[PDB]
Amino acid sequence: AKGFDEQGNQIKIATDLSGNVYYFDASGKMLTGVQNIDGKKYYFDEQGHRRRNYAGVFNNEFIYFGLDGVGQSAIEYQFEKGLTSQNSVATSHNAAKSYDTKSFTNVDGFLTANSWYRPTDILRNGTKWEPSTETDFRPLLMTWWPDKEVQANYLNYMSALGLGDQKIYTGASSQLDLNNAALIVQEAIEKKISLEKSTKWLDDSIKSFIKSKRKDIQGNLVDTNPGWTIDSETGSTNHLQNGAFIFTNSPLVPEANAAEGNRLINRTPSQQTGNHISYASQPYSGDDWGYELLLGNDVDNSNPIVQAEQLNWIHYLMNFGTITAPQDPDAHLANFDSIRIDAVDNVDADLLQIAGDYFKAAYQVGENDKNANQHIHILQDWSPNDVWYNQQVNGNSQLTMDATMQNQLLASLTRPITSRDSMKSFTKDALLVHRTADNSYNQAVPNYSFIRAHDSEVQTIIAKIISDKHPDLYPTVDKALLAKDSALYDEAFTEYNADMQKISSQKQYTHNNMPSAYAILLTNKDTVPRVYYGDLFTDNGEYMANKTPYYDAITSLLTARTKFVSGGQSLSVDKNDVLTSVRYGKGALSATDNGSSDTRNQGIGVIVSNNPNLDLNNDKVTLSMGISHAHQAYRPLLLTNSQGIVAYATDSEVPQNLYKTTNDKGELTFDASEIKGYDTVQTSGYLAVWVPVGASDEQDARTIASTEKNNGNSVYHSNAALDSQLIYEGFSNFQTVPSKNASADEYANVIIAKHAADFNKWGVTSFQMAPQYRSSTDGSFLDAVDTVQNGYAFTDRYDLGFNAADGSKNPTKYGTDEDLRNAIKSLHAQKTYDGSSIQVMADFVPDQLYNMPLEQAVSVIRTDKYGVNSENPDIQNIIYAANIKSSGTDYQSIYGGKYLAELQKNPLFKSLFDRIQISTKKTIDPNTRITQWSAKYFNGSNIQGKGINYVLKDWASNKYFNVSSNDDMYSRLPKQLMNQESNTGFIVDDIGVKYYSISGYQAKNTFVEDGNGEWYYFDNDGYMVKSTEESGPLRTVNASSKKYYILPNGVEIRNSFGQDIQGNTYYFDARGEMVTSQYISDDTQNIYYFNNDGTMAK
Ligand SMILES: OC[C@H]1O[C@@](CO)(O[C@H]2O[C@H](CO)[C@@H](O)[C@H](O)[C@H]2O)[C@@H](O)[C@@H]1O
Ligand SMILES: [Ca+2]
Repeated sequence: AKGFDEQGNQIKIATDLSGNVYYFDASGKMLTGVQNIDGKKYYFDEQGHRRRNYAGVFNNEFIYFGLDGVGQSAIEYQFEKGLTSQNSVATSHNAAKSYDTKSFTNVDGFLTANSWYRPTDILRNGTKWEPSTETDFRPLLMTWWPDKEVQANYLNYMSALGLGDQKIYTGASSQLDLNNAALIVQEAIEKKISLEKSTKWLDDSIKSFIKSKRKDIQGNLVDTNPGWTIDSETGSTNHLQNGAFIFTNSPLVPEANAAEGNRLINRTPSQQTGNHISYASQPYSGDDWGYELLLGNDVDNSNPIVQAEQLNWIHYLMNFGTITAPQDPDAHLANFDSIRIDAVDNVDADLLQIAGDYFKAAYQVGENDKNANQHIHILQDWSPNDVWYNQQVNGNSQLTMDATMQNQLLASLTRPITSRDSMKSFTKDALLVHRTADNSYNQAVPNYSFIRAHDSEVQTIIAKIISDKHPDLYPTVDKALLAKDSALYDEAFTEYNADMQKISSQKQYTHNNMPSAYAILLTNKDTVPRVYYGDLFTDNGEYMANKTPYYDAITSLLTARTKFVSGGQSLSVDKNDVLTSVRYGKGALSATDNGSSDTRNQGIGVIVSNNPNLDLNNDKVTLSMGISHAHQAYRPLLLTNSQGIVAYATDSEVPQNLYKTTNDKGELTFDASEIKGYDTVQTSGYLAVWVPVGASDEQDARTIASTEKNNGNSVYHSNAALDSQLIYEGFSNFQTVPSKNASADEYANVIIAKHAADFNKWGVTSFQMAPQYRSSTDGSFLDAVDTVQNGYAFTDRYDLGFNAADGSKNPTKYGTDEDLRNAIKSLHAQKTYDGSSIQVMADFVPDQLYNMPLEQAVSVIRTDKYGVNSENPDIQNIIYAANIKSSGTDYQSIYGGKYLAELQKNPLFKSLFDRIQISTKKTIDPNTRITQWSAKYFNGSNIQGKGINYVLKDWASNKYFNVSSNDDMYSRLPKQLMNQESNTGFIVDDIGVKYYSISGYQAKNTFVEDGNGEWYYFDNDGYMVKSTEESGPLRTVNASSKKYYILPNGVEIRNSFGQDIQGNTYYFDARGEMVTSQYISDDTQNIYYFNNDGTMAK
């Protein structure tokens, strides 16, 4: 393949479309082998290509062709020969006062880049060496660095702050110059310190140096110290916070090691046993979407001491009043009643049983409906299989969510017209509870159903808006949940709120048909509905301060549910796709049922279409109420017209003409004159609700719980009593956060108390409050940004808003502990239809803790959210300074495990404590108290961006510095810092080459990278490994089965092809290791295959 130029076809510096560099001799023949061009040697393979990073003997010359494609003599040493002493006049002075904990700021003995130490003397005001006081600490990085590049970067950085030599240093620069320039930098530092009377400025500029960034040869900002930033913590992205560590044991860090057979990750309901078990049958799915590492620092709920602490916590919540306000004689009225188990799919399912046991023990919930229905818990179980795990395995100790209902309501009603399912879908088979002919009790699986929630169908709508406005910063919805700038939310919200006010056909972001959905939800049989604050009030702004467009319609339904909704049910959808849901009224379970005395004035009927151009065209819609409703007058509760939805609240508000009367089969019959298609803010399609005329004020459709003893597996039973319950989720993420000096009546828990009667009027029986735990403000996630401190991101699980130490009121987002106790008392003081108090639900959040105050050394592996090793070589059981230890002066320390001694002694709890837990196969363990959270109680954590090499360590010895131990497994301090002889560099010897780190220690059994960039290895004897003629270049070095290619000068080549003296070719990856049974892509798009042997294919 000759090479011709455009102007003329000459060959005598030729290129190719791939980049391959041919050079043809005079007259057009390509050359191969070793060639000399302009006094440089260049290697051309047998294909003709000029090649870079290629090593081999050619004509009895070992030549390494570098990135240039230019030969270097492998025999000649490529390192600087000579040592350099690290002892100077000042090292006697800068040496540590003492070589122990008292003179070094440290992490479990280990050191980090932000370690400060106490020298024996201070250069006071840069002019006189004085003995250092106790407080005369200086940053380690002022006098010591882990290698020359960091020292160099440090020198230039300090100089750029006016504290230095205005000239440029690099790892190329000499060891002795860097040391002398450091001293000049030290004078300037110390003069600044005398002037300011402070080192905060210095701490600030050392901290900011570490994370500093740099322009490079390419011209883009890199990290100046990659090993000390998140940049170095690379692995899988599949975790909400872009990475995750698993804590693992290691002899270097004895106190962070967990016991044997703890840290059982992924014990989700489906996989509690250790293996998936589909509990689901023919129509239903048995999938599990769970995973152990969700957010923040992951509590290990497979540890039995932790499990007991989870119990302890539930007891504390259920007795929060009596515990926190003993002097108060009404303390017993300020206790939580129920729990919401949170992130069920992200914790050991053993907790679901721990909790079920507790309520059987404390409140005897197992004996009947009356007791069971007095404490209604709910699971946050998203996975399809959990519904059936809950039933078969877990009794029904907590209520499962009906997600088939939620998704159907969303797909058939809320979507835009393009995306929307048919109303027929409501009669389908995959639905959890068949309602076409629901005519029994105690058959359905007990469940709560809802449409939206603080998280579900809210925070993701907001995040989509942020992402669509700033794709460059946040390109997905999951990544937008990490947005922290209050400006970004305000902006998104003015859009969100504006969209909600728009007609349905122009609703670009927010849900359609919300009242229509709520009409079906609130009139459905066999479920406990949950209402989201944000469907009555706006998701943002002040608590209960602004109504949505749906408030009238939804509140109308909510009160109407109280009066009319009872009895059997039937759903239909006529030829026109118009849904008709009917409740027959109490005492009547079918359309052919004559009923009781209660039936006549009860039993609602609902009409829903989802088609904005519904044109009946001589067809009729029919509401078959019962034969128990024949010849009966009916009147509307809700109706849609072009202005919106009308809500009639009494018989007398209805104009007489709108009344209409059933025929003899109890059928209502609607014309095209009545039902048509619409497009408003609140309805695309039609909506109507009809109630029977003549109901009384006394009338209440609900039913009292049975006292009869239940000998069943399930705690709850889907019947009339249970359908009489309703849950109201009483909060939003984006409620405005009462500012520091907010007046007392902004706080949501005060507002709650005021409006207590309103919730009772709506039929609320279980008030689901927000989590009450004081929030982090670190913005590591949505829940923890300061403009939404919702309480799912906390450090102290026992602190629900206590006053400060000085006795100043110091609230949470929602109010003080006082204000909470009162909120509970107000709700408790309200009494529902059966005379009993409105329940108050605690958010039980066992999964994680955010934002802990103290560091601890731990061993880590880089993984994804499921726990799967991301297989980063440099993050395999390494040591990390993790923020993972609680203060030990927090409320955890007071109340942690406090009641376990008390609870064991109780006879009623014997079952609970004696119970063998499924995943642990051991019982719960209440004999240890948890007053300080430590790393040993955590499965792992999200990546904290400290850096891999944040924990300091000597490259030559390859051990970690440790100031608290003298054990050999750690390196002792740098010889310079303890005023001993210390030299650094490569030193050639009659036997071979040794190397001493900047710390003064000998390289033994390690790889070492030169300042020039070449790697070298040092054997057990402390000598460089180097191939000889007797021993070829292809070599194992460390009993690892890993072959490297080491030239005669000791250079261990990387990202490079190497040769046998025989003629075979091998490729050595980024880590210098030989490649085997694989294809290699070249920069110029050439492909090479390497066999299992490691040889290149041909
Ligand atoms: O919020 C994101 C994600 O987490 C889930 C897990 O069930 O929500 C629960 O757990 C989170 C951390 O505790 C909280 O943000 C959230 O408020 C809580 O409901 C999912 O609902 C959600 O997809
Ligand atoms: Ca977990």
